[PDB]
Amino acid sequence: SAATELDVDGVKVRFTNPDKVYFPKLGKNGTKGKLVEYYLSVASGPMLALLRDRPVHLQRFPDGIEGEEIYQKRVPQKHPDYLETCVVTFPSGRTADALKITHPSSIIWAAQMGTVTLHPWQVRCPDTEHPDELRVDLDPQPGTGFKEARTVACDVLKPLLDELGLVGYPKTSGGRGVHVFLRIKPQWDFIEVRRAGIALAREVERRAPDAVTTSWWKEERGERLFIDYNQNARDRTFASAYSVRKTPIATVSMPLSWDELRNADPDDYTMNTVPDLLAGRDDPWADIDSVQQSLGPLLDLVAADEERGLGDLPYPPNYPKMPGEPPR
DNA sequence: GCGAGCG
DNA sequence: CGCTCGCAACGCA
DNA sequence: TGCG
Ligand SMILES: O=C1C=CN([C@@H]2O[C@H](COP(=O)(O)OP(=O)(O)OP(=O)(O)O)C[C@H]2O)C(O)N1
Ligand SMILES: [Mg+2]
Ligand SMILES: [Mn+2]
Ligand SMILES: [Mn+2]
Repeated sequence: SAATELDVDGVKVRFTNPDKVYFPKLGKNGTKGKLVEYYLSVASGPMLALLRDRPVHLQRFPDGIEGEEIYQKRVPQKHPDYLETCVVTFPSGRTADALKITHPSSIIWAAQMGTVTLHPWQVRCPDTEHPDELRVDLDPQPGTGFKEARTVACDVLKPLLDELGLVGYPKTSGGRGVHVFLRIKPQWDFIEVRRAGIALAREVERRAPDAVTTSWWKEERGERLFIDYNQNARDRTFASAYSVRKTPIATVSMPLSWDELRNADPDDYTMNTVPDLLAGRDDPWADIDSVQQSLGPLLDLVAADEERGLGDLPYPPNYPKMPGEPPR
């Protein structure tokens, strides 16, 4: 049929192909229209607050998740008037205009473009040199899974954050692991925030060394949860809160309370189930913006590691370097 | 999914 | 016109 | 010249 128009909180968004299948395993429950309806359910409320003012990359499947994948950082030169952008700087020093999430219409436009997963930077525009978010990525290695991740998050990481006077917010990744966010004052750069995250990861590890590893080299990790400290680098992003994932059942990265995480199963949260699960339930991340935390406690961990003779760790193998940057 | 470049 | 082609920043095997 |  011809295209239709969605009125998204006052902004008109062109919408096509509602019945195109994106998730074959789900049949009629895996159409592009189902995906747009899910995003309409979350983009005005809890998802928008967590994405607000952030530049994002888009992981697009215009022909569904078994077709071509388009990972897109730059915004197309020609695009609707209602989309806003902001300037990000990549590890090489190149800059680009990235889509900035300012209104539910930009999430719905992304969905119309086939975006399954949104990937926000850890900064807010326009101060895109200073993260306001430290990310902890609990990544089960072969032989481990979500049970290990939720156990380590609840029993090791959360009590450590309590001891440090820090508050963190957990979500399922929608894969096998767990993400934990700390809102921080935007007072430190990517290098400093990443060092803080390395010191946090090393402290989690030394509290549960049989369950946790920070080893960059895979042959040393074993059947343990890896804390991927490099996710705090520049141009390293995360699937956003409330993003659908490229899994056969369209799982969703789901914010939880710490109490819920203890017994959670990530397959419970999909683009088909999440809206009904939010109804009547307090947003567990309602307070994330209420306290702009200092990195101070984690930078103390950094200095203590330096006294142990432990400094920086390798960046990812593909990681660029800026002409003036320090040892990668 | 869509615009730019081609023939 | 219809049709194909980018859409990732990057170091490496 | 691809891999991911
Ligand atoms: O080259 C890349 C490739 C992925 N990136 C981002 O990082 C995450 C990678 O997530 P990952 O930990 O590898 O796996 P998950 O999707 O989080 O599921 P999991 O819990 O099973 O690990 C996805 C993107 O937002 C990135 O920033 N740069
Ligand atoms: Mg917007
Ligand atoms: Mn992960
Ligand atoms: Mn990871």
